[PDB]
Amino acid sequence: DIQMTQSPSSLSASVGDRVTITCQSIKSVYNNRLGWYQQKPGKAPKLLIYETSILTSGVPSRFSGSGSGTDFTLTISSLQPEDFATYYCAGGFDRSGDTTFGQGTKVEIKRTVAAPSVFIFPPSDEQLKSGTASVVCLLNNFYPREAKVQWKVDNALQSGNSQESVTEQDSKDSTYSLSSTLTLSKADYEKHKVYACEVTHQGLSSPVTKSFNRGE
Amino acid sequence: IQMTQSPSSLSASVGDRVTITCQSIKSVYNNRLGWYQQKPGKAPKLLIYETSILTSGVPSRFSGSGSGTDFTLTISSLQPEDFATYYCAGGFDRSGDTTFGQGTKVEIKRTVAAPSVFIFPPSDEQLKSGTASVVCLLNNFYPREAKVQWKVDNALQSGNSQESVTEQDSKDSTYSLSSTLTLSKADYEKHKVYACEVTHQGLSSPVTKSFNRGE
Amino acid sequence: VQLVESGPGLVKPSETLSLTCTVSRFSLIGYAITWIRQPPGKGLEWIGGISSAATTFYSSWAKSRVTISVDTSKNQFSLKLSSVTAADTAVYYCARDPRGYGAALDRLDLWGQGTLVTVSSASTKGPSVFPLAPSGGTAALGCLVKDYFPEPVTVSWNSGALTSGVHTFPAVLQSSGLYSLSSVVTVPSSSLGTQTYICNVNHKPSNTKVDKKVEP
Amino acid sequence: VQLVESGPGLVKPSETLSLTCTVSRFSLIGYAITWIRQPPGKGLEWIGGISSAATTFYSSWAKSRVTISVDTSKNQFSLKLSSVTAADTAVYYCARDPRGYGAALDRLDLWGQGTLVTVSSASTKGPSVFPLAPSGGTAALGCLVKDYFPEPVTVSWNSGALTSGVHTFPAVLQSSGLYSLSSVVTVPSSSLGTQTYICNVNHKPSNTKVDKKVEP
Amino acid sequence: IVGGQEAPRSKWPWQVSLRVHGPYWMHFCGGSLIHPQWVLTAAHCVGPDVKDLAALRVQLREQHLYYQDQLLPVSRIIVHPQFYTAQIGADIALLELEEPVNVSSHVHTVTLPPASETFPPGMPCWVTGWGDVDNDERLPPPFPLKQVKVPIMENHICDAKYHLGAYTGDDVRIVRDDMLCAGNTRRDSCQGDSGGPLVCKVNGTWLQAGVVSWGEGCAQPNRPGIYTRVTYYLDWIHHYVPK
Amino acid sequence: IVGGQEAPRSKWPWQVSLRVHGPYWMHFCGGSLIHPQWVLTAAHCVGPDVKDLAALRVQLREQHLYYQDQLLPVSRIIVHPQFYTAQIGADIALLELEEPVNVSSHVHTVTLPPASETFPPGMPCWVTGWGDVDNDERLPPPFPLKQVKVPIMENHICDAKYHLGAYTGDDVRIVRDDMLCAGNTRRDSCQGDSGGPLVCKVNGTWLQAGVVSWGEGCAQPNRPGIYTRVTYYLDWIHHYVP
Amino acid sequence: IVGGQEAPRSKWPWQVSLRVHGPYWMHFCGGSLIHPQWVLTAAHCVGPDVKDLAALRVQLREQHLYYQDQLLPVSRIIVHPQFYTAQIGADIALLELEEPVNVSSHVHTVTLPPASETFPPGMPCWVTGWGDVDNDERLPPPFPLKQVKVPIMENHICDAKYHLGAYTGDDVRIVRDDMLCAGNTRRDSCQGDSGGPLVCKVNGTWLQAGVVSWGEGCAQPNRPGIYTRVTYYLDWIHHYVP
Amino acid sequence: IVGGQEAPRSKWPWQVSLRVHGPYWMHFCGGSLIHPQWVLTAAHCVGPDVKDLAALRVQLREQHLYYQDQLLPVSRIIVHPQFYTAQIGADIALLELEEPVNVSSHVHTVTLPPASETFPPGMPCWVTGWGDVDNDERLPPPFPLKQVKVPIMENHICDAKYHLGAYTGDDVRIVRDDMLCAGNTRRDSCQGDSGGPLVCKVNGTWLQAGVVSWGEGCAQPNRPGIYTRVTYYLDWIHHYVPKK
Ligand SMILES: *C[C@@](*)(O)[C@H](CCCNC(N)=[NH2+])NC(=O)CNC(=O)[C@@H](N)CCC(=O)O
Ligand SMILES: *C[C@@](*)(O)[C@H](CCCNC(N)=[NH2+])NC(=O)CNC(=O)[C@@H](N)CCC(=O)O
Ligand SMILES: *C[C@@](*)(O)[C@H](CCCNC(N)=[NH2+])NC(=O)CNC(=O)[C@@H](N)CCC(=O)O
Ligand SMILES: *C[C@@](*)(O)[C@H](CCCNC(N)=[NH2+])NC(=O)CNC(=O)[C@@H](N)CCC(=O)O
Ligand SMILES: [Ca+2]
Ligand SMILES: [Ca+2]
Ligand SMILES: [Ca+2]
Repeated sequence: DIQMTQSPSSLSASVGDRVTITCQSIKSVYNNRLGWYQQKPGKAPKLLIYETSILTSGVPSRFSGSGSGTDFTLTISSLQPEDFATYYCAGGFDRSGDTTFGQGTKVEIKRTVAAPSVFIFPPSDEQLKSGTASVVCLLNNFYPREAKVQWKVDNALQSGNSQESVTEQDSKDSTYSLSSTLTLSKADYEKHKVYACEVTHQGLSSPVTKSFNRGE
Repeated sequence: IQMTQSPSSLSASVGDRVTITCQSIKSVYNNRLGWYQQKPGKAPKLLIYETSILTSGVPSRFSGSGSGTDFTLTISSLQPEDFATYYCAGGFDRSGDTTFGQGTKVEIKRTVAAPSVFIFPPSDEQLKSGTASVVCLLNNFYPREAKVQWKVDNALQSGNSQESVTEQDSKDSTYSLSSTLTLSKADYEKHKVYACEVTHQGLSSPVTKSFNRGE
Repeated sequence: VQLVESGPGLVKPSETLSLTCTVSRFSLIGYAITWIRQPPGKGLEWIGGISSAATTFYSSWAKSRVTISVDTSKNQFSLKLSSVTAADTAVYYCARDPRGYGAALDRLDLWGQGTLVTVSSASTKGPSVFPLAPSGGTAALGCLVKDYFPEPVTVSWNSGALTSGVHTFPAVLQSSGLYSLSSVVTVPSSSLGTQTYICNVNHKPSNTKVDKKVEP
Repeated sequence: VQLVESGPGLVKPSETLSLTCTVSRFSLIGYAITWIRQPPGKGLEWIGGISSAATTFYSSWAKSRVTISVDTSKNQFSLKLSSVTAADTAVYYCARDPRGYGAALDRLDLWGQGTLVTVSSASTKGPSVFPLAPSGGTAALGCLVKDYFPEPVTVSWNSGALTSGVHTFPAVLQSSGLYSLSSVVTVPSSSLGTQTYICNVNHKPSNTKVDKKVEP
Repeated sequence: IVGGQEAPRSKWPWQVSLRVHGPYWMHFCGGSLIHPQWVLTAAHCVGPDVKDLAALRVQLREQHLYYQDQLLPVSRIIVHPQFYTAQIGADIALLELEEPVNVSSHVHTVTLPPASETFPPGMPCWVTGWGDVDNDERLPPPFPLKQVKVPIMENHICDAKYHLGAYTGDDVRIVRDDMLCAGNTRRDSCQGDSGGPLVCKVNGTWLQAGVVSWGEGCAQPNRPGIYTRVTYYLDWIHHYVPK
Repeated sequence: IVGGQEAPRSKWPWQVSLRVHGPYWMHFCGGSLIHPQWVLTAAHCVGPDVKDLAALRVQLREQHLYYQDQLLPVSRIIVHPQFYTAQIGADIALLELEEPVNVSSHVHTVTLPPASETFPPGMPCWVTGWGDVDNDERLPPPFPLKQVKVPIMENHICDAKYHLGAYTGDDVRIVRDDMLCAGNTRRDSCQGDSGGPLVCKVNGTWLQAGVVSWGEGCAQPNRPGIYTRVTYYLDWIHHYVP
Repeated sequence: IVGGQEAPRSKWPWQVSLRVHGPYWMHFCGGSLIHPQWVLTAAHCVGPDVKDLAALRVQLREQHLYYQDQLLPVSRIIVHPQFYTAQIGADIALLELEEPVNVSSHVHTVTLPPASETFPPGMPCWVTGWGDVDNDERLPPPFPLKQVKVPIMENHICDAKYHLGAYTGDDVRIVRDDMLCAGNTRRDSCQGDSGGPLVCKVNGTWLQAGVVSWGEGCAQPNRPGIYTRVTYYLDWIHHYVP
Repeated sequence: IVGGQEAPRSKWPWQVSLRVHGPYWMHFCGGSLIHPQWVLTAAHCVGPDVKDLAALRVQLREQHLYYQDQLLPVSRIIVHPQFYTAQIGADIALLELEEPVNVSSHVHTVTLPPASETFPPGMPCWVTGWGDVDNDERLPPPFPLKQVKVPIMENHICDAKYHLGAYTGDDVRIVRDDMLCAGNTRRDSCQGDSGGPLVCKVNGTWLQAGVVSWGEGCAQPNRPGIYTRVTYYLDWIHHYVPKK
């Protein structure tokens, strides 16, 4: 269902930077029928620009649309932290069904390096009535997203059990929070005693280790 | 006939209910009591007027209550932006008996954050003229309460220092402090090791940042 | 003005998903409604639409297996997608073209909130909520919302009262084919034992509502 | 809607401070203007005001040495403060009572931007700008704005382009009777030598504008 | 004012104009200076709903509206507690001015009557205002203060006239005891005249007999203007206004 | 009608539209068919002043005004003798039609309540009309009959609400005993709805609880719509209507 | 339409009604279906200023406005390049519909004339629309389509009439060669009729002679209605319309 | 007048107010005293239709309308023969007063320009009137005479602006050679200002450059105020008005 190409597919820019997202097609757009959408995570897309250059009322002047025929451009003159979203162009080539959306462009904010706040949570005594145990390591508010979390149980390196999930970049401070969850059976959780997560990040001079003793 | 605000200053966490009371000995004329919010370097803003009426556009978290001699400004769920000095102002007659309250400074309480300590040696441009100015920077920390000590060839300094604090950040709720050591070009050449020892709550042991006058 | 998508959240494969778009505090007489879908993590895709003159237009794909209609009397628009596969698992949106076009995409001014439709042979399962108990200046605590199906799960704290410092992580799919999620919150290490902390978990697909008071 | 204070920023003692409150794109025929002052670091103090019926009301202090008037044909309000001392050094505000009262303070809806008036025998001096050179992940750099009079000084970076991480400190009065001030900024150490860092200092009292490029 | 002429500069020094904010401080009601700090008006002008005082100013006796304006602020609005609508009654209000008026030859107070005063027909009465010149007909620029000599009609006579060509039962009172009647099809007060005074000469002195309140249309057959009987509310006025 | 939707063709068969001569027989009030020869309306629609009957016609239940009109002549107007203004009370009137209507599935009468009926809060009530959609906002063409479910409020509660932000003394009654309250800021009747019915379902039957009378504005804060309590005037209605 | 009667359901199948968004899709001009994908209207209806197409819809031949509406979207507005004002001339425009209309017995196209056609006086001509019934007098509900037989007047005769009671020099042409005159003090088109057709029967076929353009008032002494002469712009119309 | 302030009592002594009978002699247009027996106005104020002179009066320079009126009768209306509508052009007219005005310090004539005068951009021009303060916004009581400094724009530049957001062909002229352009989105003349003067200072003297004619809206983007170029019609004006 691909007829329009957005470039880049994803970009990272600092606050105040000029941002240019291009939308291109092989067939020419019907009647300036080219619009730009902004989609903030877990929200319906917002119409920013319509009919190539017309700005939706209320939308900041930092957003502008330009181009004609087969080549179009969305411009963000001075990128703001709130401007983090996926941007979609959408065009019409005829009036009877030849309309598509572009690939999308994930716009990411680039900010000063921030070190995470590491926390550890032992599995609840209630959860240990059922067959499983869940150790939770939290990494609170940092930049960049790229971090390494290591789960060491009785100093042995673990591979094939932990799962991590990242929050979407904050609209305000542009950071990220990450949760790494270690999953073992009740049999395996009682088999060992010291549980810890060795966090390697750019914002940390040396890897931060947070632990607990099963019993205390 | 003046107005007493209580407390003179308060510190509260985000989401906390904040109550500032304004009280007078003479009773207010005709519900003539308004509340102002003054953010640093800005003109006061009218939030509440005629005791309880809210200015249009002002968030619903701001409410006004009271009558006669006792009034209250309430911030149901304190936000980081709500950091400001709040002043009540009342009228007792129509011909000049009106005052402002002493004001209340509202400050945000956030988790303890340690400063990023930096040191700056005098510039060669400033050095060419008669003076030398050494700058210690403490970046984005909480609470405001910190101690900066100036050490010259490992010797305690007194008098030649002046510090200045930024006003609390509207977004992250932290402070930044600059300590400046002012020395004569003659005395700056007399020493080699310049250090600013920083003692903060957020630091496990005092952080010392120095430079050897030579690179 | 509001647009609302309504329909079953879970559909078994080979079956037919049926959705309705409803238009509150406005009967859009001269307008057009189009249906758009968005696979999780993927981009926007056009399904089809109905014009101002009740004319249907369907995308390249679909066409054969899609039906869009209007019930002016009910202020409703329908979408019917036959022989569904896991490829149809997406967030379904209905949007308005203020020019009443039917086959446009470049000027979708009003949008619905979006409705998640999951195509699976799997049965609905309610979650088990576990406390992430607090152990200096900062105090972190949360809730582990383990083994539920399908998405979504809504996590609030103190019945909406606590919003600051709250981080409800995106759900991650486990080996079991079940979802697991964590909701954390940072509070002062003075407020504990004095303030009651309850995470309110709600799984609409299974009609489950769990309230879990977290303690040290 | 705007109220604008105008007048000399520096006044020698024993002289008379003359300020004007001008009211752009709005006729304030049925309104009242009151003058308020705020000593540096101290609180709000009422000077006096003029009613809807052109009636003057003056505070307890001042009464003797203050004169407030209206020029309806220019849409201006005057304030004249005779025999000034360093005790009169404050920020002067003009505000509107929408009830047109004249002696009110409880409903000052519109306010001016405020005007600093410094009462001193001292002459105006321009600042000397010095670089605070950067020194291993995120670097700090700034400008030392030394020996100037009176206040204020405006410090921007890269002509408005750099706003995040910028900290322009409050000025401190030195033994010399002049002001000193620092403006700092945190940037990634990686960006140094690739990014140009210029602080734009402006002292309006002396018509001084200095641009300094900070380098390692 | 329906019928009648433009008032001389001298006459009616107690006459005030009530103003409302907008593209200009527009006239909307009349009133009378009854004390250097008080203006007497109709409640329907400023009620029953509570009004923001920021939106109101008083203008003292001048010949034309807007030409030589000096708008005075109001500090308090006191509407009679028994007031809901004009036809129900108690259509009276007081405005306390933020500053007292220094009375002169052109600007001074009107005398209120004693309680014993009845104001019977024959009485030389005048009503003044800047309101409508006829039904749905505004006073044209330059907005001169208008005056009209109106004939006083007895309450029962007036009440009988009000019932002519009306379904309302004869036993059902329209013109209430707190009301007064004056006017005919040629001479009357109209919309925008409200709160304004109905003054009568009683033993060489002008006394305010009524306050412009209501009526069906303006100078309509069998519909004389209805005014608030000032005698009825003397005790209430004097609870606030110094004797 | 403020809030609410367009009524189905079936619903409210008793609904009438009062018409005034001019460039067209324009709608100005509503009313209800309470007998094949009688219409129940608001007195303020047709009074207190005596009206020329040449200037009035009645239109029976139809979906849209003016498209399928058959204007019926009125032979008599009976306004309650105690009526002067809406706020004073007795805002009720009867229109005797020159010809009796042939009742059917789409056009038939509404049941009046017993005197014992109180109409307490919770009652499922509906108000219907072709009047204003909001304050100073006319019903746009094609003029569909509108309906809105309105919540019944007790007289003292309503009376207390009417005093909020008013100079009127609390001891001074606004909402009178011949009146009934219904509506909120989202659901209400408006100008052009007067005379129209407020019907409630009481043990599976629709009874006309009230007659659209007055209110401060339309769907305003602390100002519910005021209706004439039909129970109060039953004896008067039945003096004329069989 | 000033004078004349309500059109029969059958007659004028090419008649369209242009709509504008607001509290409802209100009628503001008329036009004619000249092709299943094209409407012919007056430029002053849609110009000279560029219009947002979101704010415009076309309604095909129906007897009354707003009752049985099915609003059609417009994809393009083509205003004659020579157009600035009605009195200057070139008051002609084309609307391209987003979808082609399914032609029938009640909804079909009007024939345009050959260039050679002059439309002299005596010609049986009719003008149709939903516009004003008289000066500043709107068409009342139920909004029926109106028709009036108008007499054709020669351009010089009409221009001479336009100079009577006018300061404009006799040598200064008012009625231009791209214009056509029809009407009297009893029969005429009015505001809201613009864009609509002036059709004449020529050898058993209805040909659109003119487009409703301008005039001083409506059915005023010595002021006949002025229509755009369709023959004058045939080449332009046929550059776009098949 | 859109934008601008209230004129001082001294300024614009040539300014007249045209009145129409009704509940009062209401203001509807302006004009300028160009001779003690003649007033220069726009044709659209008084035409193209023939007007009853009983329904018209002229009011000489006063600060506010209606407060101190002395209405003067008109004996003749002379509308340019080429006038039909404002956009077509020749929107100029002359009113002959029944009595000659006794000229003074507050009430005197405006100088007409030589034919050679072009009125190029930069010139310091002013437009005056008692008309609308904004689109469909009347001048409120006490009706002060208003003044606004307007920037002169060249005809081709103005014509090009008038085509922006218009279907009209670029080759199709909107701003005609008998017209002049002045104003922006903040400063402009409006409805009721018509016939009023556009005066510019040329070598220390005020010359009437133009006569308020028309425009799309009032102070609208890319729509400057269009005035009748007085130079264009000098020969016609002087056929009736004594040269001096
Ligand atoms: C409030 C004030 O402007 C007017 C003036 C009183 C009318 N005077 C005479 N003589 N009729 N007061 C009112 O308008 C009070 N309400 C009424 O008079 C209503 N009965 C009807 C108003 C109308 O017909 O416009
Ligand atoms: C006569 C009838 O059409 C109207 C409608 C009643 C208003 N209904 C609700 N629910 N608010 N009745 C009146 O207009 C009776 N008089 C009044 O309502 C006045 N208090 C205000 C009239 C107005 O605002 O136009
Ligand atoms: C655009 C369309 O609705 C009208 C109708 C044409 C009038 N037909 C006859 N026979 N008079 N066209 C206009 O309004 C164009 N402008 C004018 O006609 C003006 N000369 C008169 C404007 C008026 O009196 O409203
Ligand atoms: C006749 C006179 O009072 C007005 C005022 C000129 C408007 N001035 C500026 N700068 N816009 N002249 C007209 O009204 C002539 N007609 C027009 O301008 C029309 N194009 C539009 C009128 C309107 O927008 O209402
Ligand atoms: Ca009336
Ligand atoms: Ca209303
Ligand atoms: Ca306009």
